[PDB]
Amino acid sequence: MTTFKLIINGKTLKGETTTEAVDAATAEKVFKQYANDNGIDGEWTYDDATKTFTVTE
Repeated sequence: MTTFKLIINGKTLKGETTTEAVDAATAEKVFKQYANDNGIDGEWTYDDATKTFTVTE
């Protein structure tokens, strides 16, 4: 599977998290539910250099 990583540049949390998704098509569905729950609706960006969803709120 593709291990994606979501950064936490939000005003409620901070650090890093990982998961197990076949590709960004499923990684965002899991990372989005995580950020959407806490409240990280910053500006999402997917860095292809190392596959890592980067939001910032």
